[PDB]
Amino acid sequence: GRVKLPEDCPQLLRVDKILVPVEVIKPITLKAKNLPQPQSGQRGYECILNIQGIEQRVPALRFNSSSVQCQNTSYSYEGMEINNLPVELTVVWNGHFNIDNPAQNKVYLY
Amino acid sequence: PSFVTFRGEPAEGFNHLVVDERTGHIYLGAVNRIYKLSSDLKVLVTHQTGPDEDNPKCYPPRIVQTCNEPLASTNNVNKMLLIDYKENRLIACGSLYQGICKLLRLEDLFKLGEPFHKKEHYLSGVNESGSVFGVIVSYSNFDDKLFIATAVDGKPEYFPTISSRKLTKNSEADGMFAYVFHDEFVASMIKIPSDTFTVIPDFDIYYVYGFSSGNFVYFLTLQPEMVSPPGSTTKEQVYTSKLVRLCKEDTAFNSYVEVPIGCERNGVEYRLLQAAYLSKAGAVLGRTLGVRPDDDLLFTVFSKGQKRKMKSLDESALCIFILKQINDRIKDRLQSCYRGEGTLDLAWLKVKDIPCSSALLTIDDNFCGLDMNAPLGVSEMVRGIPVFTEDRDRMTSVIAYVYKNHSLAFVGTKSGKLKKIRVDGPKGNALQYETVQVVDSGPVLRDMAFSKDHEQLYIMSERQLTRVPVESCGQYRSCGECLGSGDPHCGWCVLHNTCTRKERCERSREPRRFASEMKQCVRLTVHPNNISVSQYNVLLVLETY
Repeated sequence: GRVKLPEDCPQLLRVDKILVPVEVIKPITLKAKNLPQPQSGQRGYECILNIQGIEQRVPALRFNSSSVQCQNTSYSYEGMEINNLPVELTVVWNGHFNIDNPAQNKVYLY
Repeated sequence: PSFVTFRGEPAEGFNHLVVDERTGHIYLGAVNRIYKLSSDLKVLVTHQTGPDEDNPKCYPPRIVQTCNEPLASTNNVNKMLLIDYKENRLIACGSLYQGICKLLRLEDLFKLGEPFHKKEHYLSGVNESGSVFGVIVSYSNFDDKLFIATAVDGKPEYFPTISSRKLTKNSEADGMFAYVFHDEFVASMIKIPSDTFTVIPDFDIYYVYGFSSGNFVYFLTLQPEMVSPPGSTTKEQVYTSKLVRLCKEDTAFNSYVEVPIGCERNGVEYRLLQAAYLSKAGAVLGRTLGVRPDDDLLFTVFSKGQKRKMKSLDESALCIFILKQINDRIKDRLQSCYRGEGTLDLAWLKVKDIPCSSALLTIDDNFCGLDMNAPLGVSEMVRGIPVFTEDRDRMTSVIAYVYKNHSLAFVGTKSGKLKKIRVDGPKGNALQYETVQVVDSGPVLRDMAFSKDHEQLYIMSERQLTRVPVESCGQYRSCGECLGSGDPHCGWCVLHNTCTRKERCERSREPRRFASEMKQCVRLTVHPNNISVSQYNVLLVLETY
C-alpha cells in the first residue's frame, strides 16, 4: 500500500476519447494505474458523471491495478441544445474516495 | 480449570474452522465474518465478508448485470475454507454472490482478490453451509489446482457439482477458478443432466467431507432417490451416502467412481454420513488391522436410515474403513467392468444405461480411467466396521490421532460433548472419557481439528470455539487410583508422584520410571506392622517395590 514515488500514485490514464451516445446502452472501459484493492470495511468502485441535468451513479468493476469499467447503462441530458457536451467524470470507491484525475479526462455525450 | 474459548465474536453466528500447520493460528469461517485467532483462541483479526445486498434468483449477480428482482440485505455464509500455504493465503469461499470466492492474506486477512466477472467465478447459488467441501493440491509451478464439490439447487446449467479448477498465482488474475482442461466435448468438470432434474425435481449432491490421499481425491457425498428407493413418480426423497474418487492427474474426468457406503449394527441400518476424518492408525491399530505404516484409515459417522438429511436421527454410529479395503473394492469393480459384465449403473449421471466394454488391460491401483466404460457407478455397497454407537445423543463430528501408537478417536455430540475413544478392536476395549468443554445446551460441528503440536483439540460449536485439551490425569492422587480409572492416557510418574501421560513424564522412557499397570505401583510393606501406644521411636523397616 505505501506510495513513496509520484509515478506510483492511484490515477486514471487516458485512452482515445470516450464517446458516449445518448440513450444507448454502452460500457465504458477505462485504463489507469495503481488502483488499490479495497480493504476490509471498504466498498467497490463507481463511476460518477457530473451532468448538470442528471448525475449518474454507476457501479464498476476493478479488474486489476490498471483497468476499470462502468457497467452497461445509458445516459442523457435534457435540452437538445448542443450536440457535443463534455462531462467531467469522477471515479470513486468506498463511497467518498475519489481517484485522482490529472488529465481530467471527460466523457463526451453526443 | 476452565477451557479456553472464543465466543462468537460475532455473537450472531459460526460455520468452519481450520488450523495452520506451522503457526497454530486458527482461522474460523462464519456467516459474514472470517476470523484469525491465536492458539489460545484470542482474537487476532476480524474480516467483514457480510451482509451484501443481493438476491439468490439473479444470475450474474448485480455487479455484473442488472437484475429485475428486488434485492435485500442478506447474509453471506462461508461455505468453505481452505489454507493455501504455498500462496500464503486463505481461500474463503462464500455464497450469496452466486458463490463468489474470496482470497484473504494469511497473516493479516488482507483481501488479495475476489474474482466476480466470469461464470466460472461463480460457484453455486446454494446458501447452506458445509454442504460444500474440497481440497487444495499444489506442486511447483507448471503443475497444480483446486477440486471442489458443491450442491446445485437445480441450477444444472449454471454450475458444475464437481469440478477441477485453476488457482493462479495472482489473485487479480482473471484466470481463477477456470477449469483445468476445457474442450468443447469434455471439460474437467461434471454437470448434472437436465433430464435427471425433470425426472426427479430436487436431486442434488451435498458434499460433506473431502481429502487427498496418495494421488487421488475422495469425497463423501449425499444424493437423492434414484432407484432408491424405487418409485414410479416423485414423492418422498431419501438419500444414499456414497464415496467418490478421482485421479489428481485426470484432466478428462474419466476416473470418476461412486460407491454407496454405510454399515449395519445388529440389523440396524446406518446410511447417512455426518462427518469423516482421514488419519493414521499408529503401530497399535495398524498391526492388528494388518496394515503398512503408510496406509491410511477413514473414521466416519453415520445416522440411522435414509431419512431427513436436513434433520437426521439421533441414532448414530462411528464406523471405519481401511483405505486399502476401499481401494480393493474399486479395483475389484474396475477389473469387473473390464470383463464386460453388466452396465455402468450410475442413475443420476446416465439415464440410459450403457454397457461395459470388455478389454485387455492390466488393472492396477494406478489406473486413471479410459475413454470407454467412462464414468461408472457401483453395485455392491461398501460396508464399514462399526466401533461405537450412541442411541441417546447423536454423534456430529469426528477426529483421530496417533499417540504412543495408541489410536485416540474424538467424537462430537449433539449435546456439545466430546468422547475420547481408544479404538481397540485391533487392541481390546472401548470409550475412555467424555467431556463437556463445549456448550452444555445444544451441538458440535464437523470441522474439528487437532492443533499442530497436538496438545489440544479445537471444538467448534454454532456459538463458540473451545480449546479442549486432548487427558486430565492430574485429578488422580495415588498410583492405586491413577491406574484404577483406566482412561488409557493416565500413568503413574513414579518419582514425581503424579498421574499423567507418557509424554508428560520426564524420563518415563527409562526403566520403572513410569507405571502403566496397577502391578507396577507401588507395593509397600512395614515390618513392625503393629506398634503399641506405650512404645516410642521404634525402628521400622520399609520394603517397597
